[PDB]
Amino acid sequence: AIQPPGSYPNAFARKEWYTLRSPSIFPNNINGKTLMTKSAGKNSYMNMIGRRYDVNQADLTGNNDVGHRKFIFKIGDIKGSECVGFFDGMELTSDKHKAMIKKWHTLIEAQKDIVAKDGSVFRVFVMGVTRRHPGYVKKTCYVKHSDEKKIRKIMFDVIEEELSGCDVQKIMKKLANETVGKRIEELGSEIFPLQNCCVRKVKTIKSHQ
Amino acid sequence: MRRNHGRGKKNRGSAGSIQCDKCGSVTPKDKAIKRFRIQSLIEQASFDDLKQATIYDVFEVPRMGYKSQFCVSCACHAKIVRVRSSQARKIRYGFNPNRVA
Amino acid sequence: EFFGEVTHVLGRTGGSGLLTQVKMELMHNKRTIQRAVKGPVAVGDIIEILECEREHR
Amino acid sequence: MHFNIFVEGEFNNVKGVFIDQSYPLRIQCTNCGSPHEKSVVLSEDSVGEGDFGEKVNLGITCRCCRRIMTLKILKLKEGREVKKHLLPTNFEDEFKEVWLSDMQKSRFLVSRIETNGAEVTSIESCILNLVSNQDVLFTNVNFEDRTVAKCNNLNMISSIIDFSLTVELA
Amino acid sequence: ELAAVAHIKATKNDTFVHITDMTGSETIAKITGGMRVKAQRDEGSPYAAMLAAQDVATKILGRGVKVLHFKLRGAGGVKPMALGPGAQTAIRTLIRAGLRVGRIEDVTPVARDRVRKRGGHRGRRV
RNA sequence: GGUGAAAUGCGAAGACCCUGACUGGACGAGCGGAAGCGAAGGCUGUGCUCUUGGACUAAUGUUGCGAUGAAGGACGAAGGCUAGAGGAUCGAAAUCGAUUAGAUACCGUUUUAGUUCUAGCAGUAAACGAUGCCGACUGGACGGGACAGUGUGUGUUGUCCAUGAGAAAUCUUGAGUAUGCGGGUUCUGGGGAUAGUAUGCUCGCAAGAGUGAAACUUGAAGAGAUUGACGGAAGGACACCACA
Ligand SMILES: [Zn+2]
Repeated sequence: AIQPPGSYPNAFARKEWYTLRSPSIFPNNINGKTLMTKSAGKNSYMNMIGRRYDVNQADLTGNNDVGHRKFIFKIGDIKGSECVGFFDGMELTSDKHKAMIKKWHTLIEAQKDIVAKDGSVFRVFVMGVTRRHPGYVKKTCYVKHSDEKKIRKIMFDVIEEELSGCDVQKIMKKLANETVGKRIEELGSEIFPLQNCCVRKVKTIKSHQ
Repeated sequence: MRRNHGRGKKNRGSAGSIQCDKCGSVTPKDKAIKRFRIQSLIEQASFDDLKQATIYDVFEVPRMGYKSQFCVSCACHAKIVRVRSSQARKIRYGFNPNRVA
Repeated sequence: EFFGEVTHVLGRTGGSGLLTQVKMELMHNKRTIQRAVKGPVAVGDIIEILECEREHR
Repeated sequence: MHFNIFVEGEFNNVKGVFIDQSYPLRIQCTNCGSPHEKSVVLSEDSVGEGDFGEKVNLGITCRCCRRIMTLKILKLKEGREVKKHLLPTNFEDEFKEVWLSDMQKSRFLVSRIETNGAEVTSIESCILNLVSNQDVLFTNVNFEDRTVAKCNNLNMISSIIDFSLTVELA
Repeated sequence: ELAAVAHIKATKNDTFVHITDMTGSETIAKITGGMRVKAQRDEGSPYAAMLAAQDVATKILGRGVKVLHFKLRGAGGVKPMALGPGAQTAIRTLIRAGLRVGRIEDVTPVARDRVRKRGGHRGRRV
């Protein structure tokens, strides 16, 4: 109590609890509760539409070697006493992201848009680092500038022949198996050996759902 | 005093500047003192109580890396870097990126 | 309560040389463990505990 | 952090009060919680020095927190708090001099302290002075342990019931 | 059980202990060490972060919360970005009151091309 | 919130903190280095386009068309000035609050010109490797960057050791090649201070830049290194006239 006693001038019990449910692709569909302040009688609950939450991929699908990835959902409907989410994004956790950048190596990055089947638009960011072969004795491992411009062209083609006009139910299937990070690492390693190729992040620019 | 003249710059005119992390003064990037560290996200005198609190059967505590950047006055005062004798001034220490683990 | 017998004297590291680091060896189930004590300890001594879950280093 | 000293109770035929600016108290260290195990005396003629060399009244080194702690007395500047008065005397202009605070909220303001690093939590005693409603001054009024001061101006009774001293943050 | 999130901001001054929903849009408790002391110098010390994480413990522990996912931060931006002293002592005080622990993360704000900050060409000469 | 610690100042018309949407200027982190490019000043997001350089590789063309360079010309950090546009952050000047013997200062609060873009003027820097340009000749060791070959070569470049040089500190494609003194061709200095000041002239909207004295004064001013004394300097040992 920093201030003197007077110088400058139960509602929790009358609240509600709902349940957040994610898309049925992942086994673990139920992910927690969410409150709601009952503003008025017959309160329009369009104040609860637009909220946004994330869950770790090691919790949607019980498994431990994929706990470095997240999915981000956005509320879009209420059914009784239960909320529903829609796919909204994806990212890596900041501690795992930092561990891929290395002193004395090159970092290549690209980005691109795609269009789903219903018309929703997404931006996709991709990543990669150079690799040392098994008899390396120099201090640096750097690619020439004209050869990063060739690997970047390849990254634009892999992004758009897999993630293109196609339903959103399977765009969440190949973002969970690392399908895009594995094509980049063989088509691209014929110009220079690479490592740590992955999708870095996904944004929603304009959704329909 | 030094054959560097105090900074690692060769065969270029200008080299870009930064603002010090403690006082905020403007310095060349090749002259600043730079340090890298990896710290655990949770303190080490707290690991036992965290093994009974966890709900998952397998947990890894995270680690983050931090690069710092100071000026000559702020690194000398903070004892990040000390006065050396005439001959010991010439010793450089590195990292060796080809170490096995 | 529990017990343990000191078997190595690592060093004296206190604010003013007050505490002394040590390496105990619990006896109800053998487990080396680090620990900081306060009195004049020697080797072979057996100290008490009332909870064995910290290592201090 | 500034503190204020007050006198409370119901006043009967009183006009003003004033301490002599020297009294014991009890402190305790911020950042620690540990309290000082003695009662220190905070006079106004004492001298000291802080960390930057400023001139304070008292200086203590907090044992746990391991720093210096300072206290010093302010004077209740004379334009808004003390409101100079006079009193009677012999036939030529003696007119004894006194300063007396104002009874704002059923209590009188008597002192003001400025503190760094420490914190006052109580005050033990003082030297009280009473001023009658008209002109007579009682000095060193021996207050009871039962908290009722009382003195007589040869006929009448000026007295204070429910007497106590407090310390409020300002 | 029932899980909530704990946003914990800890800098050189004044740790925060703020507990919210899973969406993050509904507050269940919010007590900052700094409304536990009377000296401005000690709003951000480890003793005031323990007085603050004990009130938040008893309150939400009766409001039904059982599990906590953490999100830590410094000050980021053009300010110094590293956790302060009263960070680690608010986490250890909630783990003992009885709560369990989920995921842990660091969410400090990162300037990727900043603005100019205080001091000038010579810095703050104290 | 910020401080060694606080004060002015902001907060119940709901601050700070957590969340859904937007707007605007500026900037281009990490990767980022004794790595690259440009005449120098300088230049780090991605994709297009118009322009540019040096090296390398070769039985291509030409045939001495070259080196240096008072006078002349173009470019040139930051601040400043003239017009329009713009306005996030920071911030001279002004202003209060502290500190102080006093602070028109260091530290802080309120608040500006400026900081950005387009079109120009101006012409200065510890514009520094404090290190003219071109040509001949000269030991080792460990590297980098480009091209070409195949176990090496040419152009560039970083570190470390001799010989040699130097007043020394130090220098290694030069600060080496003998007072054993001459390869071609320029500029600048001639004890200190007066003083880059007066005056004339040329240029500029101005602020100023370029060129540039004397009377009078005076025995040293200066470079590099040696041993001491001192530091509101850093370490390593110690001591119940130090702590625990
Ligand atoms: Zn600094």
